[PDB]
Amino acid sequence: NVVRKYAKRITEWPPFEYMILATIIANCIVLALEQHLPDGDKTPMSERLDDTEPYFIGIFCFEAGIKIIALGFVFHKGSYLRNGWNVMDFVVVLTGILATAGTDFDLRTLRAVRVLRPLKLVSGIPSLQVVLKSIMKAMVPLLQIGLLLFFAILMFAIIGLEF
Amino acid sequence: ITNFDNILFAILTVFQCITMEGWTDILYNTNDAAGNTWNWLYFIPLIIIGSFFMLNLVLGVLSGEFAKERERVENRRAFLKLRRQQQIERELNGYLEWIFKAEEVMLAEEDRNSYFRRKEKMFRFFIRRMVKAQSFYWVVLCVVALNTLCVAMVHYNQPRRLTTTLYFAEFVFLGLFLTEMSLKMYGLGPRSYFRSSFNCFDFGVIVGSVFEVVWAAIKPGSSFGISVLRALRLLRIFKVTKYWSSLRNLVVSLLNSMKSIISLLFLLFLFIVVFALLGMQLFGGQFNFQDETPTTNFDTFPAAILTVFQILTGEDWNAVMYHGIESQGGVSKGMFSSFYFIVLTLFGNYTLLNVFLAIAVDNLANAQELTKDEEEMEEAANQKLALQKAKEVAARSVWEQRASQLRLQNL
Amino acid sequence: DPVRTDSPRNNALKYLDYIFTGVFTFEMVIKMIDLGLLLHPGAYFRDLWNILDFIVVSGALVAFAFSGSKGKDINTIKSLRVLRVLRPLKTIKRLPKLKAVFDCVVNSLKNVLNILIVYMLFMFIFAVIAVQLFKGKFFYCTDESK
Amino acid sequence: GWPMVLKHSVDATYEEQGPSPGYRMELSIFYVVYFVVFPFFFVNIFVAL
Amino acid sequence: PSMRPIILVGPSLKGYEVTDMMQKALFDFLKHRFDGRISITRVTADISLAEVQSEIERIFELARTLQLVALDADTINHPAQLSKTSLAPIIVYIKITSPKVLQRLIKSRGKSQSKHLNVQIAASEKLAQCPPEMFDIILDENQLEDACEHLAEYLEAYWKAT
Amino acid sequence: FFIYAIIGMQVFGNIALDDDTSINRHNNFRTFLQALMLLFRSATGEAWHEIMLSCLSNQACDEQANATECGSDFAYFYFVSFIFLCSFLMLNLFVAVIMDNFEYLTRDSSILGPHHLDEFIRVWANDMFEMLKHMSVHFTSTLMALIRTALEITKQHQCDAELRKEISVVWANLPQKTLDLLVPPHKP
Ligand SMILES: CC(C)CCC[C@@H](C)[C@H]1CC[C@H]2[C@@H]3CC=C4C[C@@H](OC(=O)CCC(=O)O)CC[C@]4(C)[C@H]3CC[C@]12C
Ligand SMILES: CCCCCCCCCCCCCCCC
Ligand SMILES: CCCCCCCCCCCCCCCC
Ligand SMILES: CCCCCCCCCCCCCCCC
Ligand SMILES: CCCCCCCCCCCCCCCC
Ligand SMILES: CCCCCCCCCCCCCCCC
Ligand SMILES: CCCCCCCCCCCCCCCC
Ligand SMILES: CCCCCCCCCCCCCCCC
Ligand SMILES: CCCCCCCCCCCCCCCC
Ligand SMILES: CCCCCCCCCCCCCCCC
Ligand SMILES: CCCCCCCCCCCCCCCC
Ligand SMILES: [Ca+2]
Repeated sequence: NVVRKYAKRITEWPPFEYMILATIIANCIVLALEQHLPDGDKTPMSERLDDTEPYFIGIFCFEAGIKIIALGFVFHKGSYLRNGWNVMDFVVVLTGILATAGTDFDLRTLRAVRVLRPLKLVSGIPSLQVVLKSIMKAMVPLLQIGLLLFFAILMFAIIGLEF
Repeated sequence: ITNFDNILFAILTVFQCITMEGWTDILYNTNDAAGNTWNWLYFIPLIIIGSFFMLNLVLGVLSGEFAKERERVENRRAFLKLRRQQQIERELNGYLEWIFKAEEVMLAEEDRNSYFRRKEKMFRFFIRRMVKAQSFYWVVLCVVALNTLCVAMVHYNQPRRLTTTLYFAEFVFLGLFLTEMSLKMYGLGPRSYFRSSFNCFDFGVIVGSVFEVVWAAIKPGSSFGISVLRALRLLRIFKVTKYWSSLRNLVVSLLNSMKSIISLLFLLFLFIVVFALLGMQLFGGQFNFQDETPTTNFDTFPAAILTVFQILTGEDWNAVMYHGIESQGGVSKGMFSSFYFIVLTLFGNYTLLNVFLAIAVDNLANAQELTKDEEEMEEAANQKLALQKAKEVAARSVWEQRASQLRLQNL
Repeated sequence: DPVRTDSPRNNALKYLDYIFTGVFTFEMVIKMIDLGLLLHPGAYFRDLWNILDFIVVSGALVAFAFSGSKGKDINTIKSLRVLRVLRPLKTIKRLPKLKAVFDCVVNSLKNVLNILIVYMLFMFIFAVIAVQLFKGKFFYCTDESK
Repeated sequence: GWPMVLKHSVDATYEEQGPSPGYRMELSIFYVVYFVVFPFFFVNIFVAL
Repeated sequence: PSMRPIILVGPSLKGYEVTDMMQKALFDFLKHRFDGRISITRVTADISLAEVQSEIERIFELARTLQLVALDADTINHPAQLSKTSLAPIIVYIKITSPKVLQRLIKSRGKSQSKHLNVQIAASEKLAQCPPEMFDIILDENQLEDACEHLAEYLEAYWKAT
Repeated sequence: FFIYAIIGMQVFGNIALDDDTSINRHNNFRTFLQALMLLFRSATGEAWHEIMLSCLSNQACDEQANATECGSDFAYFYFVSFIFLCSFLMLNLFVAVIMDNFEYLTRDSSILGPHHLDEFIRVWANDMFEMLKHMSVHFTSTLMALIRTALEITKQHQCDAELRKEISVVWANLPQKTLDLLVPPHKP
């Protein structure tokens, strides 16, 4: 109940998170190595790069398990799912699990969320998080320019419809 | 795809006109369907308002954000740290020149009275006085300027005599610059040679030039264009001008916040990679149309990454959009695949501008404050020293004024 | 009319330009007589605007002199006609506020002139690298098989 | 027209020879580095100045 | 005396490489600037304790010729260390106005003086606490030329006065 | 734009229109409005390099044009110089507009501005207590007092002296006593 919650927090020791970083980079390299062919064709290397997935989903389930047992989940006001980045990692790993459901409608869309794995580099490097927030805090004022742009687009679109 | 047949189609074509990509082709279409007498009143106001006025609004809002963010407690603290480091370096350089003059006088008085070591040290001091001279400066600048002239005249179908002349001149200039680097390292000392960043750049460029010579000996065809970077040493022509302070402080600020620039160019890289992978999922392999496969496809990762980069630069993003729509069934059923390109040219046009304008504004304002503050300190110290010596013997830009006001507000 | 070189509208506008050139050269001789030429400061040719007005008037006069309708030279007369476009660049020394705007633009150009030099040097370096890469290689056939 | 210049640059075989599609694709780095410097960095340096 | 005895202090303790060399550069500037008008002499007698007394009278007969005298003392690192003495030398103070650049100087000056970094910085701080009036001349300059010209202007003023 | 349109007419105005080139029925130099439309096209960067290539030397001249060879290699300088001159003037206009409103673009919520004055105007509709709750001799001296409460120049008599000094600095245009009238009401 709490015997391992006292111990799994030391499991967030730097070699572990660096191993997570390395497996994330490996996943990104595997994604980069894939080639897409038109009408159901697959390259011989795509078969290997598709069979390498369960290792990555397993390691991400392992990080999720550690970060949910060592930390909280939602309740304690400080927990796994209450961090914005850990929500993204949870979504990625959950869709990785759902990608091994052996169904039809899952693959076409649950393979698309697999591209959010490079952003796990940001999620695992706090300096990149700080720089990302510095980027994104200068674009909150630009949302009002976004409203102006959308109003202008509607005005000229309605005029174009009329004419 | 580019029609006003519907509110969604009209919205899409007006948005494509906002980005100023293929907007004249749409105007020319309305110049054929109807007369050309009135169509400009729709498209030139459209371009001016949604493209030039909105870019002006974005620039103003972003520059105001950068001004507010610059005059914050932690950013101001980091700038004061950089300014203090620059002042400390100035003082240390002056005192090092003092101590080297003492070295020279001690060596002279000792020689007037280990002989090999004394001769070696006097020769080293003579070289260190020579490489620091104004004549060495100008002879090196003339050598560099003659070297850029040599690589500027390389053209197609140049005379065979010119090719061999420049082949041997490259060796001559590489040997001259290796001699110059060795002389500078011997006189100044290897620890003091690499003290200035531009000498580090010169060393890297000469190493790359040697490597390029070796590789051209191995494989004649390949040229890396590394021996051209010696032309950057013409930037010392600025040392004999009153503009050395501003440009040097710009480079100081860049090298200071380099670990923030590299981490900015990597978040852009990660976003480009994420969008390239998403485009690979959406359009990977689906661009094999009849009679043509576009080179701007998402089939491989290099292809997708170049396509996403080209959409970020904005050029011909609409043609790639038309391909990505026609790959999912045409206008009838593939038109919701235009959201990839709308998002990639909206949140990529303005994140690019945000990041690079932030880099430029932060570093240029740091350079401005650094050079202005060193001039102010120089004048204040001059006044204090003149007044005390007499004792013992007996405009501003809108940005700078607003920055001062924000400083007072924050304090 | 850029294309109808002998149209009646161009024929009328050439007489109009005769009138405008007469007025401009009259004002030219007035300024020469009043201010005085380059022999002293505070006179004509001390301002680049004055030199602009002089070159416009002189070019128009040379074009009129060449207008013998002999056809001996055709490129020269057309270029001298193109020289007329500096004529609306006269209303900028006359208007004080337009001149203030022009001086602000020139001050901005002087402000960015140092980084303009750096930009041009860097682009020259990339031009030389690109020549070392792609020199003689941008050749192709209309027959993509050769 | 920069995508066409990039296409001509990658599809560039040798001096005085015709193109070859997909050849020398590593020469896209010249235009990526060029874009990071002049259109992105230097132009924004002018805008800031 | 007729002419006040020129003595340097301010970087750090005497004997140490940085202080000895900065003061020697100043001394050599004085010597090749005031040749035939100034006298350089090395003194091993602790003037603060006023064999010691043998040298002070020697200093007078250098100073009793209406000519400037420069003192190469090796035991004074303080202005008030010579306040109780009848000689009352001019205290030209070479002020390094920041311990950081002085520490960098010490570290740069080989490895021998780095082992005495703490005591030397402590001595520099000790001189820093001293009121500026205790020192006759303040040399805040970073450049050799500026400090030398300041000292030379003061010496010309003193020569004109005397 | 006017200068470059006139030069475009006079140098490239007689090039023959060709739908397979960039000098068309759509993008020619044949009139002021057509040349000016072409320059707007090039300012926004719409294959301006292709227009410049179509404007080079040795083009097919127009049927009704007396010239034999039309277009010139002056097009290189024409288009390059127009591109960076227009970009520079766009940038100067943009920066002039931004620096005109740089106070608004750097506006802070805590600091006041036109919004506070408009809010106190709306207070007209006692209500001053509610406004001070909602905060960041009838309505003008009250505005002076509000500015005094916001920004600070005995203490109160010194404030009145500074107010009179500022009023003397900013004396109105042909007013008998306009700001001085507000001063007696703004003293307290
Ligand atoms: C201080 C630094 C920036 C030196 C740069 C000087 C440039 C302004 C000069 C130096 C060499 C010149 C080049 C030398 C040789 C040529 C090749 C020449 O090409 C031909 O002769 C084409 C016909 C043929 O194949 O013979 C065209 C001009 C050009 C680029 C010259 C243009 C002006 C250049 C670049
Ligand atoms: C028979 C007319 C055919 C062409 C119709 C186009 C007219 C467009 C008029 C301009 C619309 C106003 C733009 C909104 C902002 C100025
Ligand atoms: C901030 C800009 C970063 C963009 C980096 C990626 C741009 C495109 C790179 C293309 C790499 C091509 C490699 C070809 C290998 C066969
Ligand atoms: C908000 C931007 C809109 C982008 C998508 C446009 C979708 C319009 C297509 C659907 C309308 C009916 C199409 C069938 C007739 C061709
Ligand atoms: C960043 C968000 C981009 C989301 C793009 C959504 C595209 C969905 C696919 C387009 C519809 C295809 C339907 C027909 C398939 C043959
Ligand atoms: C000297 C160039 C004049 C013309 C400028 C055209 C556009 C320049 C910016 C390129 C746009 C790319 C996206 C934004 C880059 C910060
Ligand atoms: C201080 C007065 C200088 C003279 C006026 C020069 C103004 C700048 C003109 C630049 C554009 C002229 C037309 C160029 C067409 C290619
Ligand atoms: C395989 C040979 C070509 C490799 C790719 C291009 C190499 C050169 C890239 C640009 C180097 C200039 C750096 C920036 C200097 C200011
Ligand atoms: C038919 C004419 C062929 C080309 C003749 C002109 C060559 C290029 C002229 C470039 C002039 C540039 C500066 C002019 C304005 C300052
Ligand atoms: C195509 C054959 C050679 C053409 C030679 C004429 C060159 C035109 C003059 C270019 C002037 C510089 C343009 C850029 C502005 C600095
Ligand atoms: C006349 C001197 C040469 C031009 C120098 C600046 C030209 C490009 C400036 C940027 C233009 C686009 C506006 C800002 C876009 C982010
Ligand atoms: Ca375009």
